[PDB]
Amino acid sequence: VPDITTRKNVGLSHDANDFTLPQPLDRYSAEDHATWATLYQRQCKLLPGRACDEFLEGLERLEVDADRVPDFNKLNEKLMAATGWKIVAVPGLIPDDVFFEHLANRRFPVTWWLREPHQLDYLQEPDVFHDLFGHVPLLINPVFADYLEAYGKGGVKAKALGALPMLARLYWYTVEFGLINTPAGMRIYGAGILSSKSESIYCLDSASPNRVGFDLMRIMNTRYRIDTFQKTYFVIDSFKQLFDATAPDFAPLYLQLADAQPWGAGDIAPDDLVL
Ligand SMILES: [Fe+3]
Repeated sequence: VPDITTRKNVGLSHDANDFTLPQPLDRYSAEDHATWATLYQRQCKLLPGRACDEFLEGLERLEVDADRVPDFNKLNEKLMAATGWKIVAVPGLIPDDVFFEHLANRRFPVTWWLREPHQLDYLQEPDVFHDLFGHVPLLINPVFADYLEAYGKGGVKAKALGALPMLARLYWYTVEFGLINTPAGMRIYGAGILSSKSESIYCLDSASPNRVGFDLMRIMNTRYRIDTFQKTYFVIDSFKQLFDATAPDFAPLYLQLADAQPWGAGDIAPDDLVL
């Protein structure tokens, strides 16, 4: 049983070093554009009062197509002038070192293909709607864009054994599933939540999960689960705080956490500050 990444990339090559390729525009059907249109309108009706304001405005400022899979090159004209970043198409999942290298150079990899109609909510493997709709708009906030860039640079430098899981955890709990407390109430900045119907509602509506204040060392030592609703969400007060977190060189931090047993995705640590 071949995964969608394989079926979608048949007859398509990718750079051996950075896994990029020109966006294969001819490969989007009429149905894919309708699938995109459906995803897009469904999220936009859920996000008011949910997504943080920066996300909403980035969507507006970049003019992410509402009715068809965006043309990466066109979007880049705006994204580059506004933030200094560009998106590059990748075939699907790429190696971490290649991913860190892109972020370090203000390139955001985006899986080019779209989920098939039979699918629809945060399926196995991220796709263009998740990657583009969920990740790209926030780059409109210069501090969050600076955070991503610093995160990639730290990744390029990481050597210590155990560092990769720690950085995967940090990325997951901020970039993919992060929440942000605002004067108007708790909001969302995580891509894995913003491109998902179910997660968008759950992360702000459920009594079950823990909602914990951002804490760097705690996060890097916290497991996460892939196919279920998150059991813990980490909350930042501002993007600056997120950026400031990348200020220290992480080298000694990996060594400190290296032998620690990690927290379960559902645990509450002694030093947590919980909602
Ligand atoms: Fe993602």
